[PDB]
Formats: sequence, C-alpha cells, structure tokens
Amino acid sequence: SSFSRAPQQWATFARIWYLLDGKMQPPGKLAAMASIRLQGLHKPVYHALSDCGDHVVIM
Amino acid sequence: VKKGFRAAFRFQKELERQRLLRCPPPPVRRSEKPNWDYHAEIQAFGHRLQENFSLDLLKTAFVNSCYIKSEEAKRQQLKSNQELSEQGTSFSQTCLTQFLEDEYPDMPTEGIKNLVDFLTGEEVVCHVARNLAVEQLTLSEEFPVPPAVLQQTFFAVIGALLQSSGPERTALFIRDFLITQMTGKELFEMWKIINPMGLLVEELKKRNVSAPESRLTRQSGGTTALPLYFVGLYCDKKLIAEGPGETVLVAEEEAARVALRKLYGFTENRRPWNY
Amino acid sequence: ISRKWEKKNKIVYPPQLPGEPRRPAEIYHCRRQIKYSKDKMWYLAKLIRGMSIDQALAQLEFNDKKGAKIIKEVLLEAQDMAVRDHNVEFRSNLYIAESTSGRGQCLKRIRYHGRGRFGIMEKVYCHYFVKLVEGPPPPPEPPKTAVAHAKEYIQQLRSRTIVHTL
Amino acid sequence: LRNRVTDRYFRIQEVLKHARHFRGRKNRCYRLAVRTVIRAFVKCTKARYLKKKNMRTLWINRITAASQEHGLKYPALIGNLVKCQVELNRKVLADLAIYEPKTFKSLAALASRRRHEGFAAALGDGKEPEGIFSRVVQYH
Amino acid sequence: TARGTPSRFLASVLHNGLGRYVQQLQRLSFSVSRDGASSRGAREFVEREVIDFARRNPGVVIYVNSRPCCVPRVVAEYLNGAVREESIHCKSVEEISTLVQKLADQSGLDVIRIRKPFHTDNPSIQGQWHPFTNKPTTFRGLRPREVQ
Amino acid sequence: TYSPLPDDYNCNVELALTSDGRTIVCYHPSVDIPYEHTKPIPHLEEGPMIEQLSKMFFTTKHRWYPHGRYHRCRKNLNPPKDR
Amino acid sequence: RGRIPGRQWIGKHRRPRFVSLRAKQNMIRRLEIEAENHYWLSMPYMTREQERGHAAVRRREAFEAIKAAATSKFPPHRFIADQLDHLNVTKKWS
Ligand SMILES: [Mg+2]
Ligand SMILES: [Mg+2]
Ligand SMILES: [Mg+2]
Repeated sequence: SSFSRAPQQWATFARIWYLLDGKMQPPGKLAAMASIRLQGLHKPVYHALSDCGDHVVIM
Repeated sequence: VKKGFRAAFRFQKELERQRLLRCPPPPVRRSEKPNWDYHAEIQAFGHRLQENFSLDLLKTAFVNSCYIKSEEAKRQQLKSNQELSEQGTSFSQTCLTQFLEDEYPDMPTEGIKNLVDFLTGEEVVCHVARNLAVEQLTLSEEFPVPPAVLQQTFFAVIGALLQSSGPERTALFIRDFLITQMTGKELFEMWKIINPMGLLVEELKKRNVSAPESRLTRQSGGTTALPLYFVGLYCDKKLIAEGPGETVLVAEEEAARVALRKLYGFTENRRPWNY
Repeated sequence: ISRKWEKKNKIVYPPQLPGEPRRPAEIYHCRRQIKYSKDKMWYLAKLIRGMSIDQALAQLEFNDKKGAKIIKEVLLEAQDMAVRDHNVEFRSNLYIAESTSGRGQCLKRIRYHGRGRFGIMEKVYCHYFVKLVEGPPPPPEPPKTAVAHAKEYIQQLRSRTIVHTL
Repeated sequence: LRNRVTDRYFRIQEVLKHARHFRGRKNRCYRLAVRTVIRAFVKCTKARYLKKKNMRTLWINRITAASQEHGLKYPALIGNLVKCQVELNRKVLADLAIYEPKTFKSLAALASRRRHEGFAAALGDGKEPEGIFSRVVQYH
Repeated sequence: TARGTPSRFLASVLHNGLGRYVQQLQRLSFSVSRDGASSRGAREFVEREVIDFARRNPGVVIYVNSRPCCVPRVVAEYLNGAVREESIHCKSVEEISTLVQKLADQSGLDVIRIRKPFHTDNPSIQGQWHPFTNKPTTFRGLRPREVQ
Repeated sequence: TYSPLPDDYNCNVELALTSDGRTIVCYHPSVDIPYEHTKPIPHLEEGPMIEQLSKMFFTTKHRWYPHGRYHRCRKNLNPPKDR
Repeated sequence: RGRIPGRQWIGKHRRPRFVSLRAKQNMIRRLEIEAENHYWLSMPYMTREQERGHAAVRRREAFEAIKAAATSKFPPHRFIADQLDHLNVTKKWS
C-alpha cells in the first residue's frame, strides 16, 4: 500500500460514474446490473450503513 | 419515618458518589493518597520492568532538582538527576540512530534524526512513562508534573540503568518499548515535510536518474464536486509511484510521497522489526 | 421548598491575578409568588433571552401584557442592585444569560358546575428567575452556510471507514 | 406497619439505570420502563442469530462481488475451493479480497482452472489423466 | 446492553506483546479486619496464598490495612491508574485465589463491549482495494465515447 | 500460452505446485501502467442553498436540514480511533 | 382483489399450493437412500433360532445392576468434621 490514511480511505469509498447504452436491451437486465451497482454491492467493502453507492448513466 | 438504617447508609454512599461526580476534588500524588510505601514501591517497580540495581542510583534518578528547592524551602520555613538524564538521553539518541540507520541505510541523516527527536519528545516519552507509573514515583513541586520534568526523569532512569546493567540491556529496553510505538504511525505523520516533489527531484538527482513527470493515469468525478485523480510519476517512461488525491495537485504530492517511502524503504509492506 | 437562587449571590471567588483574563461579573435575582401562570411569562422569558437589557426594557413595556409589568420591575431593581453593592461599572453594558420561570405554592378551590358536580380550580403562583452578566451580549450564531454544509459532509465521507473487516 | 422494604429506591434505579437512553416518559417513570426493558433485553438475545445470519450473508455479497469483478460467481467459486481442498471460511475469503485482490485473483484463477478440469472430467470421467489441481490428498 | 454501554476498539497497553512482558497489575490494597465473620476467607487467604502470591509476582506490590470493616474489600489499580474495586464479602479461599489470579492476569482497561475481537496495526499488504484495481486502462488514455 | 484470466489489468499471475503436489504457490507482480495509457496534465437563503448543494453533491435535501438538540447531545464527542 | 375464503390452509377452499423441482429433488433423495437402506437390512446374518439365547446373560446382569442401583438409596453420611467446621466462622487473629 504505502498510502496515507485520509487519501487511501478517500480512494476506497470514492464514487465512480458508469455508462450504459440501451440500444436493443431489456429494461430488466440493465436494471438488474444497475441496481447492484447503485448500492455498491460490487464493492467488496459494501455495508448498508456506509453510503458507498456509485452513479450510473443510461443512454 | 419507616424503620431501618441499612438503606439510608448505602444512600449516603450514593449521595457522596454524586457529589464526587458533580464537584470532584483535584487529583494529587499517589504518595499523598493512602496505602503507600516509598522504598517498597521503587523495589516492586524495579521487579515489574525486570531491572535490578542499587537503590542509590534509582533514587538519584527519580529525584528532581525542583523538589529539592521546595524541600529546603519548607525546612527553613538531595542529589539531582541532571547527570543521569544527560547520559541517558545521550546514549538513547546514538542507539536509536544506530538501529534505525542499520535497518534503513537509505534514510538521510536529517530526516532520520527528526524521527529520533520525535520519539524522544515530550508527548511520546511522557505517554510511555505515564503508562509505566513513573509519574507516581517521580516527585516535584507542582502536580500534575510538567512534561519536560517527567521527560528528564525518564532518561534519568535510562542513565541509571546504563551504569548498572550495561549498554546491551539498556539497548534492549529502549529498542523494545519505543519502536513498538513507532509501528503505528507512518513517516509523514510525525515527520511532516514541505515541497515533497521538490525533495523528490533532489533525491533522484543524488540517485542519478532523470527528472520525472506527473501524469494522471485514471480519473473520476472531475466536474463533480468530488474530484479523483490517480497521478503517477514516471522517469524514462518507467513508473516508480502512484498516488490518489482530491485534485491533481493533491494526487501529485501524494504520488511524490509514495515514491519517498519506497525510496527510503519505509513502505507499509516492509519487514517488521525482528526480536 | 428551595431557595438556592438567593444563595448563588453569596459566593466569593478568590482574588484574580493582574496578568489574566478579566472575568465577567455575574449576578442573580428573582421574584417569588407572583400572580401569573408559569407558561405565560415563559414566552416573555423566551423573548428577552439573548439580547441587551435596555433594548429589552423597550419590548416588554410596550408589550400589552400583565407579566411584563411584573418582570420589568424585577429587571431594573436588579440593575440598580448590581451597581450599588456588586461593583458593576455600567448599568447598561451587561446581558441577561438565563431567564426562566417555575411553579409556586399553588392554591386549590372549587368551581361549581351544573348538576351538582364540582371542579377543582387551581390558582397559580410562580417564581421568576433572571441572571445578569456584565460585558456586551454575545452575537447570534448565524445559520451555517454552504461551506459548513460541504465541509461537514466531506468530513463525514472522510471519517467513515470499513466495518466488520480486518 | 412492621416490615417494609427500605431499598425499593435502589432495585428500581438499577432498572432505570439501564433505561436512561430510552425516549419519552419511559426513562423517567418505572412501569413504562419495565415493559420495554425486558423487551429490549429479549431482542438482544435472539439478535445474535440475526448478527450471525446478517454478517454471514453479508460476506456472501462481498465474495460474490469480488468474483464478478474477476469474472466468476460465488456458487462456482466455493465449489472449486472445497474441490481443491482449501478450508477458508467466508470471513477470510471476503477479507482477503479487501486487502489483496492480487491474492483473490489467484484464488479466482485457481477456481476457474478447476472448473475446466471438472468439465474435462464431465466429458470423460475416467480413462484420462486426472486434473493436476483436482488431485486429492489421502489422510489415514 | 451494547447501545447503553460504551464500546472501544481492541488495544493493548503500550504493546506489551513484542517486547518484554510486564505484569500490568500495579498494586493490590486488601481491606480486612480483626473481626467480622465475613473476613474468614480474606484472612485465611492472607495466611496461605498472599505470601506465595508475592513470591510468584515480585513486580506487583501489595498492601493490607487490617482495620475494622463490616465488609472486607479489595482494591486494585493498574499502570494506567484505572481503579477497579470488587467485593470479597463472604467468599471462599478458593474463589478469592482465582479472583486475585485473574486480576493479576488482566490489564488496566475497563471491561466493556469490544467493537471487534482483534486489532491489526498494518492490515494492508499488496495495496487495499480501490475501484480501479480490477479493470484495465485505455489506449491513449481515453474515456468511453471521446474522440480526442 | 493458455491463461485462465487476462493478465493485463491487475497482475501477471501464474500458479505452481511443488513436485510432490502438496502445496500451491503463486507469483503475481503488479502490472506497469504504460506511458501510452495516460494523458498529459493541463448571499442566498435556505431554499436556493439547500437545493443547489444537493444538485452539487448528488444527494437529497433531507439530511441537510438541522437536527434537534436531542440528537446533537447524543453524538459522541470522543469517538475511538483505530490504527 | 385476490382474497380467499377464511383461513389460507383449511376448509372447503384454501390457497392451492403447488410443487417445485427443489422439493421434488429433495424427497426423491430421501426415499432412494431408503432404497439403499432396503437393500442393506435384508440378507440377515443369523437366523431367528440362531440368535435366540446369546445375549440373555448381558440383559440379565445389566438388569441386576439396575436392581443394585435402585436398592442403593439412603441419606448421606454425616460427620463431626463437616458439623464443626461451621464453628470456624469465628476464627480470628490473636
Ligand atoms: Mg383531574
Ligand atoms: Mg448458517
Ligand atoms: Mg381470511
């Protein structure tokens, strides 16, 4: 690691902006992958108390 | 009134307990408080931390010059600890520098000594000594004792320990206790620095390599109020360090800090101190 | 009953040194067994708390209420009290800090309802307490700006950490 | 009166002492706290099994997440682990993914290789050289 | 109760594990009496085991008041100064021996709920996880749907 | 040449067994970010303020309102720090 | 909409529960191992008149041990030691 405390904690719980193209896709499957990415379940450090969610953009 | 006094007794214990919490008295020395024997305590204390030597050297270390002023003052109305503290802190500085430079030859004499000055500082030494009951044995004029006076008494114990046991046992003492407090805090927590990338380019010229360039590798939330950049420092198209940060400047200086740790060998994933 | 509020004036702090912060002299005063409901003048106590006395004299004496006449006569009699025998330089450069009210020794009577039933009527007496402190009054804490909102939230995101883990 | 309890004051205070943090008239009065203090204690007991189930299922979501990042799913993952004889519970398996994803990548790479070995075994059960990692240790 | 009681992260007093171990019990102050039937356990404990307890632990210091007391007490303070008193009223010698032994074993920090059952000073090796650990980069460093 | 996962984003991974076949070893040095995969470096009131910072932080307006003194006093002032 | 008469699990009309392949796979596993059982407890080792009087010794001596355990029922033994140790509550120093 060799990272400082506050910068390392910031990068871990930071948010990220996903992008998705909805051309010829069903609203459910894009919703299924999106919803898990909204709580931050994809993050191995997930916890419901910590709002570690990430943004999602659909087109 | 209903009969009985047992309930009224324990209630007075509850009243004085609340009166204690409401208006507590100021603290005092443990010698003032009951159940105290002076000679037996330093003896029992010496056996606690596994040290055995003459009481003349012990009492001379715990005694300060300030208490002698009040002692003779109250007498009208013996030996200080300056020499012991002098030799104590002298050997500690040389010994701490010895083990640190042997483990980290890459660290310069400037930064390695500032760390030794920190571990031998007031807040660190007094915290170790406060949690080793040196405050109860030390005697001064004012209570709570100052940190500088308590610091002098601590090294005075190191001096008396040096004269009796030897350097090897004194080395084992200061090595074990102080370094364990160093395990927690990383370099730039106690040893703060200015212009890290400037110091980085200075160090890299000593190591005979080119001037690196800062380049953002990854980005997120740039226009957002939570910017995030992964800045990496490359020289000759080869990377050394990568550092996150809020802005490009915070990520740049952080990446400069990341290189300084591994350059001096103070990485978080380095070999812990053997015993 | 209890009358500690009068004993609060009897304390005596030790002498202060030359090179130390000038202490603001406090002083207490109250009135006992007034004919006015506890919750009523508590509104008046909520008004005056956090302003200056002479500015407070203006508000209540224009306030069309009975309690104001009762809690103004306690104010300026605490004003001239504080200067005559408590060493207050300015009768105006001071600020009230604690103004509250409380129940008193009430009195119960009977009100005659219809069909023979009776209703217990409680007459209300109260005790009004006021504390004065010299020096100018403190300014009101303004509403927290967007910078305070932002920094508090970033501090929350910086202070949080992983849980149920190594 | 000849016999009267004198320490009624204390046996209720210990109840209210635990119930100070309650809201409303519960922390002040006694009987309101008696209804809630035992109920709060009862919920504390069986909440352990909820703590077990919640934290257990939480580790499943974590390991399921790190596996999907590397291109696998949790049910196939642990199947390869126990097949390859590594008894790492869900705590360390999750916690390993937190601090060393390089290690968890090796666990996933170890797991994915066992799947191809298992599918190769699905084609031919015997009559072939067994998988190198699918080989087992025999204790006796 | 966890929420009503305070809590803490697990930690030791000045890292007593690596270096030389030190018995973190500083002092024991027994309060017994020449009378009172409840003091039979403490006095017989003073006769037999308190002697051997001192021989076993030269570091710890012991004091005995031996004053009139309706209830015997035993007070124990540690290096940090955390005082902890327990009642030995009407207790057997065997229970008191185990009680004084565990007092010698434990450290000077208040027994409360622990936030977690361990503590790691350097938990991170190979770099702690951030979102960009397990995904690749882009040629020329380009975001999705970007020309230049 | 066959690989179980693409070794181009996290680390170059390769597994290995001792010849007896009782222990498994791994070698995973981290990837080096190429130079090509980089870039060069270069008042108001309650209503308007609570919504604009909500649009700025991408969150709701509820948490920004002030809480009561009941919760402000229950907040711990000396929380424990780990590591 | 979609209610049902009375209780959900009794009466002339209740909620019609249906089967899943999970429960099917579960119960066939229980009776197929029972078919493995049905094979094993067949082909006995000994005959009826072979195993007639082989264990009567153990069942007799075992029951006699229960008889001795039942007869062995009395109050415990009293002593002057445990009686006079109560006197030691007033042991006090000189
Ligand atoms: Mg009524
Ligand atoms: Mg389970
Ligand atoms: Mg129904």
